[PDB]
Amino acid sequence: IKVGINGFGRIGRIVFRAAQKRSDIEIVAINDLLDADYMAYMLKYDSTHGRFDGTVEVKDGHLIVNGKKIRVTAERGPANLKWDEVGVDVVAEATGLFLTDETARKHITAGAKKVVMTGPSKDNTPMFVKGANFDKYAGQDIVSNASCTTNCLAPLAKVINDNFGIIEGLMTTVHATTATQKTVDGPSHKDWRGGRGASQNIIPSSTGAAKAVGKVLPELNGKLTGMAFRVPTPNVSVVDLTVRLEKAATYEQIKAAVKAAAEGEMKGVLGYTEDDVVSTDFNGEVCTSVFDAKAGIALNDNFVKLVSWYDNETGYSNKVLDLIAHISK
Amino acid sequence: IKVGINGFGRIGRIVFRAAQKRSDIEIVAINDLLDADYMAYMLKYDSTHGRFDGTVEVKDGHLIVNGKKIRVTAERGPANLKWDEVGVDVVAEATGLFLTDETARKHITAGAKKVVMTGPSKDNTPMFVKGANFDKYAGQDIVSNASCTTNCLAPLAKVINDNFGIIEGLMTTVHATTATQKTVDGPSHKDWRGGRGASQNIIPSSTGAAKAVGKVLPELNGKLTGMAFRVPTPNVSVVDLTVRLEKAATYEQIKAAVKAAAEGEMKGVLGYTEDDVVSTDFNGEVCTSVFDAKAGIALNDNFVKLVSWYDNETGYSNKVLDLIAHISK
Amino acid sequence: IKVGINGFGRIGRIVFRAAQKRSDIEIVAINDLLDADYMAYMLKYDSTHGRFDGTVEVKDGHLIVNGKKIRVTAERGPANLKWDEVGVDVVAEATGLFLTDETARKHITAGAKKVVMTGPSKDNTPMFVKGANFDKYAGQDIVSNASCTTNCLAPLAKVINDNFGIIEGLMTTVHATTATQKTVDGPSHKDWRGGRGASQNIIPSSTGAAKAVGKVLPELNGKLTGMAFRVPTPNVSVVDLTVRLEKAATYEQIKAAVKAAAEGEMKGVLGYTEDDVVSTDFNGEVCTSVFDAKAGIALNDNFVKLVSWYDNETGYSNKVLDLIAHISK
Amino acid sequence: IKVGINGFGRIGRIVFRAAQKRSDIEIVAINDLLDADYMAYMLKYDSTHGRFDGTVEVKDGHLIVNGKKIRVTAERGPANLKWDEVGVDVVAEATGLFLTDETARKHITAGAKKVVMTGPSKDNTPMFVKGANFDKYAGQDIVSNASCTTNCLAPLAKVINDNFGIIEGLMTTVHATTATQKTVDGPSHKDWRGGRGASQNIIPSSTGAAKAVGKVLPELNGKLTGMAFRVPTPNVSVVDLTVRLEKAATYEQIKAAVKAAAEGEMKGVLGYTEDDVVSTDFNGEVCTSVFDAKAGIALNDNFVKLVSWYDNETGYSNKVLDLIAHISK
Repeated sequence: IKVGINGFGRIGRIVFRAAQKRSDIEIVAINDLLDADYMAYMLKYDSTHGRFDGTVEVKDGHLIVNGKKIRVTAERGPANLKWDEVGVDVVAEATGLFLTDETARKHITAGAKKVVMTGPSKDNTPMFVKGANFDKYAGQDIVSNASCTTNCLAPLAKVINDNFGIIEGLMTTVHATTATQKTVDGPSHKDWRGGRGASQNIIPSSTGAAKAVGKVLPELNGKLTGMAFRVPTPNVSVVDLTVRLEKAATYEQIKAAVKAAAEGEMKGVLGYTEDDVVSTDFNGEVCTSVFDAKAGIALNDNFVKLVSWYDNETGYSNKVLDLIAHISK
Repeated sequence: IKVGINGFGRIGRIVFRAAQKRSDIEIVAINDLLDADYMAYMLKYDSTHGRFDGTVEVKDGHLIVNGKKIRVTAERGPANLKWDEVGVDVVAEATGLFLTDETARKHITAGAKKVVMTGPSKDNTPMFVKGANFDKYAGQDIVSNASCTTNCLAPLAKVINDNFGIIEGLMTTVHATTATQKTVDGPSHKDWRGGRGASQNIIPSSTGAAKAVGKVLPELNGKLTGMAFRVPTPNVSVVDLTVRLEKAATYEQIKAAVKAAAEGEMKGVLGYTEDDVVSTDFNGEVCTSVFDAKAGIALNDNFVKLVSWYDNETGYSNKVLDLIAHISK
Repeated sequence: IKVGINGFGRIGRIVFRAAQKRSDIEIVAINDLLDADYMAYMLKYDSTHGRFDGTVEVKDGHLIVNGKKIRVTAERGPANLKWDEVGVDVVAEATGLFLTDETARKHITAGAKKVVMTGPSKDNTPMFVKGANFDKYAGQDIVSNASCTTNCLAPLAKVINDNFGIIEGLMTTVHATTATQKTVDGPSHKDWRGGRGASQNIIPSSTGAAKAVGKVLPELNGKLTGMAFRVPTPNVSVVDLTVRLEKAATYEQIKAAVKAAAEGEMKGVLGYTEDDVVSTDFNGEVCTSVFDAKAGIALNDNFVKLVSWYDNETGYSNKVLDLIAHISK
Repeated sequence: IKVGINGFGRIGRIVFRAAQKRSDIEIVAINDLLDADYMAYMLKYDSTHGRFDGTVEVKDGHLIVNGKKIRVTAERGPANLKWDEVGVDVVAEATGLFLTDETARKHITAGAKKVVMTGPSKDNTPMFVKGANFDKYAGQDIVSNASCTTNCLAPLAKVINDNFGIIEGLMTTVHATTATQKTVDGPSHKDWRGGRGASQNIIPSSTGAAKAVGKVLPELNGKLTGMAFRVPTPNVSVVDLTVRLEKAATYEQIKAAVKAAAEGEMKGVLGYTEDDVVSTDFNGEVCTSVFDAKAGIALNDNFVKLVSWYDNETGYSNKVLDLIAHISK
């Protein structure tokens, strides 16, 4: 599978890094508004993920990564990208600018066969989350991989709902700082809290991840909503899910049910630990949802708070590639 | 009212600072294992609360704060403190070492009339929280002011339970870093997570504040439990309370009920805002519980998540003085 | 003196705050690309400087601060500002966009008499630094107040050079995070280091402050150069000046010389301490240069390293107002 | 070579981790005041260095790391350690408690042949720094590896002094937070600045590393002194060396001289880069001194400021093992 990346931001770069360790996917082209030498620097050095484990060199305005040449472009309009030349099958839409059908379809008019959006859709483009509803993919040519937080919540919510039935749930994610935030108090006209200094503050934030679960798991439609707190850590976030269960279930039953999925049909997607973990212990986590057995607490058999960690860059990026491979089957 | 402080830590120092702005309470003596010149330095400069707004000088091994002399001691055993000489009525027990009756009663054998513990009791010493059960004080000579988090949760929980009836509740506090934590990964044998580097990590932590509410509000006994996440901020924390209500209540009804208490019988204890606040906006907050109207969210009329901020040093310290004045009436 | 502010960023906002405490300067108009209600929010709440100590209300698209009305505008081109109507004498150019003569002169064509740039000039507009060369102002109608770091270095360098003669000097400033930096690794095409996550990194950075001293103190022209390290603190920076002296001088002679200037002709500009200060102890410092007596060290009588703190927002902003008042004499 | 570690702190743990990747050194025993299961947890998870790349299991109160058994002890007095049983040749003294001859010689009375202190000596025990004076080791049975900062400064200083002659030098290290510091303002009676909150502050600090260079490089005795600034980063520090050269030398000559040593006789000790690096780019750096070519600046041919990075844990730990192997030749 030959794939091109549009947007070499946080997600595009780690999608690129993760794709190197895969045998079924080849990155052949990248498009961003930055020169290739700068793109090389951003790939070689990363304050969160360490130095690139490979070779990066610039030759004639293009990138040579581990011997393979990657066509570099800097086109602003996605109709122009000429995806035909390097022969790309799927395009990873990681700019955040093109989250509709008409936006991303310009990739298909430019020669790509299918595209995966590295963010939640803004129209009705179908969203797919591994562990949740990958098995419901119906050959659509443009898909969304939802968001970091949905990829953490949905697999956990599916296991809980399938074994015990979620009547209703309220969610809080304690989220690491992201590129949208400011170093000091600065302008953020659509989200006033979000403009305050990120390193000084716990910042409440809205989120649609809890309701978006209703789209990937229609059973839970209208039963979850939530919010977020942004805190001054560079990476790794944690979901705090408070749910009511129709079927009584002790905490040990919940642990066993999650551990079973983590070792079975959801291996590599849902993780499970009983160790004294903290957030940095998941820097690099490929699982999109690691259940923290000892951090959760139950008030009784039908009212429980469940905790699950996610590397909001590494897990999401690896599942973007899983979605790319899945829609290419 | 003449008061002595034992333990010049974070809480003892800000209890001292807040007492300066009061007309009914006079700090006359301090006891800690540190020299008086060092105690002066820790009072003059504070990375969180800024420079002391007053004069501090050391004369003959004692402190002269705003002209008044304060007797400085360095006795390890509380029987020795000779509280008689400077004539102290109430002693603020801020070391954390003496949270029983037999521990703190050595202050009373040393000449003090009553003592207030600046932390949750470990035996059955009664706890009192302003807004919750100050009106139930029955002349006891040794009392506890509970904890920072209880002082935030209990006034909010009382308003919600009195107007709508809490069936059950699960609580998460996103807590600022405290003195118990480590700068880098270091030994913490009773709490392994708590020893991990505080500036790098979201650290899950246990808490008894949600169950302790059942002690100050016996109606809620057995209906709340919770947990905590420690995050790399220096001060100010936030409570996230997910509750089921027996009586249906829209979010606007909850806002109006909390705002009414904040402007009425709980003025100065419970606060209320609809602004786009972040945590630093409450650095120095005297209210022990500031309801964040826009950060909270309701799934339906009986299942809601409520958010309330607290300066875990300033609010708690001011209410320690309120408890000292209350038990002296 | 009636003054208008263009650009309500970090510097414009704290220039506004500091002007409130002055009897000779009245802010009558503000111009920024933000709505007035948002500008009110950014004035009321500040993660570094706390809540505004006054009243802010929005009435008919304008700001009412402490009873006084302030004309709010949102004009992108400075020719349009119509400074005549509210009758402004001096304009504080705090956008950073207009650091030439032709740029800022559009303020004078718009009705203002003089303008002060809140940043170093890019052409040959004269720069003035209090303690350095305010006494050399020659009635020019457009001036620059240099930069935060120059306002710290120049008064210290003048005292050292006047008493002992600086042969040569190398400077390092350990600088707090600023609005130009990123929360996580992100694009910064003109300064690749500057785009790396600010909270995770010590970031080396270029600086022209050491050479710019040669402009405000022509004696030191060509004798100083330097560099910077950006570190994850929100405010307050520190200059580390390594100099060779022609005249031998013990460290105690240097302390006495700096203390003399701090208590004499440079009172309120240059500060002096021998206390165990850290950076937060200067959050709010009005002095642009506080000599740290105990942090400095001498190798011998002619080779010494001198340390001086500055609040890169508060000191600079207060001296912008001092320059405004000085050019209005 | 069989080696035992005393003290499983930051340095002891990373000495252990680095020793795993070596063929000449085998860790056979560890001694600390912590249970073996806790020691396992501290080895498996590290907020700065990630998860251990190997297997850790506890069997009968001992550690099994990568199949090999390691004898765990918890003896407070080093005479008791019975180093004979597991047959250890060299002991790494990483507690910081035993930095004299009489202190550490109890390891030799306990069966060890030689000991290496993972810190600067407090008596006259010889210090050795790779790149500086490893070739001057004279068969002594107890040695010190100096400090993190000396291991960065000395190799750089040797190259500069050997090629150009250092007349005099002043040094500043911008140092990451260490275990000695506090999360919030707390007691530190021997260093008042050092007790202030580490995440909020730039903290000036004393250092003996610049003078200690005179011990490992007797030519530079009395020609260097310095200071430090502690900043809120978890790991990696940087040396800023301002020197006068007797022999004129352009900056490009200095770059070429350092690059030559980094590629020649000091390969693996002294590193060299011209890239736009920041501190996280050296998390895991094995070189004890990486010259930052573009961060340094020269005022003229005889007065220059040189910048060099070091991972204060990883570089130092790897050279502790190099010293252990060197004294075993």
